[PDB]
Amino acid sequence: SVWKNPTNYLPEKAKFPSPKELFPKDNENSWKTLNDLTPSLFKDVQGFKEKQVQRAAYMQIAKPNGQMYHIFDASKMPLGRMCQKIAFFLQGKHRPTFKNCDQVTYDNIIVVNAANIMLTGKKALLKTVKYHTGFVGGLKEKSYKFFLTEKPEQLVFYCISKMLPKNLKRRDLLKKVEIYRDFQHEKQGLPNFVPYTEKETFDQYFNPFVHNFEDLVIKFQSSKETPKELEGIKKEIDPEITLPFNQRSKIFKLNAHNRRVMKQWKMYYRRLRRYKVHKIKAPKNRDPNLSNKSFMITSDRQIKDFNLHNRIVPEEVPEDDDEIMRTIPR
Amino acid sequence: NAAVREHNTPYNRFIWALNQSNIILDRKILSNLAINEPFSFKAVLDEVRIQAQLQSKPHPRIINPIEAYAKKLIIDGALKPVQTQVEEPLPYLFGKRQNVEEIKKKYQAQVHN
Amino acid sequence: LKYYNLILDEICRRPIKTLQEAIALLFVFSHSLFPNYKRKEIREKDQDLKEKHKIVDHLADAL
Amino acid sequence: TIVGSQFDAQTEHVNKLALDLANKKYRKMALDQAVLRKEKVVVPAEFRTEKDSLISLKKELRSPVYIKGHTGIPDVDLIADNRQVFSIRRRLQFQNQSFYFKVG
Amino acid sequence: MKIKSALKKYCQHCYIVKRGKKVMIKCKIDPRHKQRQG
Amino acid sequence: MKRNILFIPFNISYSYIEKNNNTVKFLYLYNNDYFFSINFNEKQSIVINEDTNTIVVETRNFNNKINLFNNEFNKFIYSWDNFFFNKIKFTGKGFKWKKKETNLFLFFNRAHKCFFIGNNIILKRLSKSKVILLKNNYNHLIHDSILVRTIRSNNIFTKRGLRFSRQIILKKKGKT
Amino acid sequence: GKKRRVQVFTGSMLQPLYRYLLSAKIGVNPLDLHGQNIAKQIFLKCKQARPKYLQNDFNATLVQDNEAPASYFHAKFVNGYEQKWYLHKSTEEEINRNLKYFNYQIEMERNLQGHDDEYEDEETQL
Amino acid sequence: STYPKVELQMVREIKEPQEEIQLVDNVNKNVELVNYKDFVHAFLKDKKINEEFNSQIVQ
RNA sequence: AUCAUUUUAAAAAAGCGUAAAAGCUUAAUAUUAGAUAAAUUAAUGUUAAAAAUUAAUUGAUACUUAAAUAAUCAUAGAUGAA
Ligand SMILES: [Mg+2]
Ligand SMILES: [Zn+2]
Repeated sequence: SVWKNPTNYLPEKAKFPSPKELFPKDNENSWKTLNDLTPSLFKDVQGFKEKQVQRAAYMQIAKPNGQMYHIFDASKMPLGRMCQKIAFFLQGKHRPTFKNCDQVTYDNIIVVNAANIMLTGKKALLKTVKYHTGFVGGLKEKSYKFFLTEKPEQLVFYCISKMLPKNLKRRDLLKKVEIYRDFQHEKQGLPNFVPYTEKETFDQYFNPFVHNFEDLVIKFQSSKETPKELEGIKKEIDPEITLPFNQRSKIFKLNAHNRRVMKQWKMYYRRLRRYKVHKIKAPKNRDPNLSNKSFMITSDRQIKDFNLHNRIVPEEVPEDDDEIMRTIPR
Repeated sequence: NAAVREHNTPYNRFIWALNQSNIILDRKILSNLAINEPFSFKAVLDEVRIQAQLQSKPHPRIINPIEAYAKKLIIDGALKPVQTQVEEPLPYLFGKRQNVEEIKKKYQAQVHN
Repeated sequence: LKYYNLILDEICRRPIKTLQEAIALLFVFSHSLFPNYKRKEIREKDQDLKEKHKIVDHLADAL
Repeated sequence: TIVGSQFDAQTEHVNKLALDLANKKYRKMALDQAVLRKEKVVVPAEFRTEKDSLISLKKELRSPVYIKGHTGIPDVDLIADNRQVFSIRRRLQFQNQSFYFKVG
Repeated sequence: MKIKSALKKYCQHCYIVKRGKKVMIKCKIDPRHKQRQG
Repeated sequence: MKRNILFIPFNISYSYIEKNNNTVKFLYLYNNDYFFSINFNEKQSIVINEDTNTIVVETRNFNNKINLFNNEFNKFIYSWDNFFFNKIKFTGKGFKWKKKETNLFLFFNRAHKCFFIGNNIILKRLSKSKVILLKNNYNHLIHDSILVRTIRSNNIFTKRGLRFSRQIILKKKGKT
Repeated sequence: GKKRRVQVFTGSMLQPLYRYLLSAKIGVNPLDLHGQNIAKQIFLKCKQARPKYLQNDFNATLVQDNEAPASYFHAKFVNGYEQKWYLHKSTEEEINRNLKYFNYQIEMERNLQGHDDEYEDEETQL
Repeated sequence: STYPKVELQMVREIKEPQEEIQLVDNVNKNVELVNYKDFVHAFLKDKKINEEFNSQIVQ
């Protein structure tokens, strides 16, 4: 007698032809290479923040001799802060028996994991290292991009030499420094930093198979066809999901209060673009034999270098004139 | 300035109390003590903290190194060869229906609770 | 407006069991109406009346 | 206009209210240009000090005030908010209207 | 393109685009309106 | 507020799940072949219609990335049991092609060879001046379709050369 | 002022919504309030709109059906497709993406048959 | 006995904002509202007219 | 010169366009959906009424007046970062 929402009214919904029904006798991989899906959106969008992990950065060890050892993992602190304290420990500035007129130093340094280095910001790409080689012209600049990949070990050994006091005692000190790319040192009788290889599975947030079925609830379902892969969960269907945001009890309402909050969230996302990790992208191969994309055989040398006489069709073979089809099956 | 940071105060707040305090001692001797007579240095360091009502504390990015081993941050011996880099755990769930029962068991059983 | 309702919402809770009480509400509620010019320009229809009959329906028995 | 002509012909007589009204306002104003309205206006404010300099006030969005006095009277200088000042303009009567200042 | 320090919009269709520190104007009608700031 | 819209095709059937705790909310798509899930924060509210297979989203978090989240989500589902398509043309005198098993041979007044070779596409000729490509991913298609375009494109003076069948074309007078 | 000489053509990318239709049937309950007016507007866009971008045999109607559960928008396309969309809960925007989900495919069906269902470039400039 | 010693890397704690959303009951859901302005009074009210500006504009 | 009518609204037009015509867009505007309009101060003690309340602020949105702060760019010389 008045407007009551119906319950069981939905018509059939037209089913479209599948690519097998429409294009048999052709490459299956067409309808099986699915669309790309960038993961990095999701963790930002649907709110995954990695737990703050706080691993070790450096370490100081003594022996019954006078000799002390200073150990560093360059993947955990920045480069400069690692290099300041080296020059502060390599001398003995923490050792209260410090005379700068000493011909002898019982302080030794070790470094490890020099491949991966922390550089806060957009500095691994822009900053450079310059020098001159006696001859005219000269003035060779080089990028961190060269060191951080090919030989990153001059860099750590080059920045130390700039913080140390400019004198003759330097070489004796820098003779007592050692760097490694791997996660080890070869010395024996000393410890080694454990690497952090794990990566947080965020699976508990977007997967029922991780949780137990009795803790969960179904609030909505489309079909009368119920999956067998989902069995044991209740069905307490809300009357509330399908209601748009006007027909509900609580409405989010733009207002001087929430708009004031809106602007706080807006600065947050601008205030975070600054705290973003940039990476040296690697060089690239363009072998057509590897990619899933199409390509061109513009020239002849692209054949020999890649052995593409196969996928090229011979010239001694007929052609295809017109491939229209009138009737589309169902 | 380096013998006093083992006791987790810096130089400035040390002598700040030393002049507040009743003690007359010079910077000369306090050097000679910390090298040659170190026990008496920590003695002198204590009342100076106390007559000024000063309270030391360590820097909060320090660990009792035994605790560092226990948390598997660090090992004394040699390391192992690292495994092949595992594929990145995706933020989304995906697969084919035909293998769900095989996939259910792995996720259910291992992390049931 | 927000606190007149608190008053009348209270009076709708406390029943009256005498006759001098009901007189003591009409003679007071008469002079002490909430004028329509203080009300907003946009509002539920005739909402001034709905403030009344909450009382008058609450009084009609006793009087 | 806003109603069709065919309906307006039926209601052409109605428009006397239009013209009978404009008698009332424009005659009222035309004779009330002369007279001050009898309505008291007040402006809470504060005294002057040598401390409160201009630029100090002007981040706080206050304003200085100055009064010139007459025969035998001393001058007075005060502090006030800007939005008071513009509201005092925003009356019809601003050229002559009497405004008070309550310090205390 | 032509490097105008003081950029300027000639037609309504002109519009601004920022690629990093780079700034410029482009038009969907007249490709001569486009500029750069340097 | 912008209330973004999530389309769902008709072949797909879905479900929506929550805890008793109500602190977790996620959603499950399931087809004959595939299955796919994704969650929603406590700050994303949701509305569903079986009438349209569309879902509506509000975001108290005010993240502007969601507008990209849509196009991936929408196209990733229509990428199941449906193609994307595109069509290419040309107009000219000394122009032609030849087609042999997803290996298209182009002759547009150039000294060098101009073979086009499709890895995991479909290519079917409808006329001399027309050819359609078909593939399930839209992003590989354009990289596949545009290589054909770069050989010759529309002259701004005459519409002679190749072009897509839907595009903004430019023209400029010449030799009145 | 100055005369344009670059002509930017946008006729081929023009993709209206009701173009692949053969017919339509509005359905109205006088008890809806949200599902009436949505169907009011569609019936205008079926006739108030332009006939170039429609078929030749396009006939839209309107009927008051008290017996229905909800007001509906039934539709019929060229190559066989047919559907209904009730309107007591939906919007005008949720409907259009359904129409695109059909109109995008009919091109993939008719182009394979050889039909040019596209427009000249000179129809609409910027 | 202080030089077995270990220190840590650096933990960045960026804070989401603290002011939170205000949700509100839906009161005018199934209600139709109307205006109660009296245009008669609105017309008679003699408001300021920027005559000084209205003179310069003439020329 | 700036009138007048039909319209729910539409300038003897604020502009592009034409050999002159035609044709295109804004101002003004409608249908539908979504959707901002929230907080207050001062007065004649109580009797008019199928009825009607003044002076005034702050704030959300759009138009409008506009200024200020912060960062970025605004070409560089000649033995080699300089
Ligand atoms: Mg005219
Ligand atoms: Zn332009």
